[PDB]
Amino acid sequence: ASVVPIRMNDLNREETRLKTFTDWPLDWLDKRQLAQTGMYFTHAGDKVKCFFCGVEIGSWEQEDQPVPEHQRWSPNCPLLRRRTTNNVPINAEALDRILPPIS
Ligand SMILES: [Zn+2]
Repeated sequence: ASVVPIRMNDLNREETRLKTFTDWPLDWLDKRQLAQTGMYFTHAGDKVKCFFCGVEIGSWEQEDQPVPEHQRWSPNCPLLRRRTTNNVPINAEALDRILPPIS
């Protein structure tokens, strides 16, 4: 993935993030786990935007993955970085699993 340089929506909620994803073009890139890893769909092309670090990201290659992309381009992301956020995750255990360790 390349990066795009620099109701009411509670886009801190994963459910709602997930809402944004109903006109989402890329059927092989799993919007669910995109929307769980911080991102909401801007609607423009294939470009998503992270609520927590403001990273933007489009041009998804057919073997890319959501977290590693998210990490590559903005690795100091509060959410990825397992800082305190206001994220409200559908399934807290699901989030934990799919976030970079720190073993
Ligand atoms: Zn982020």
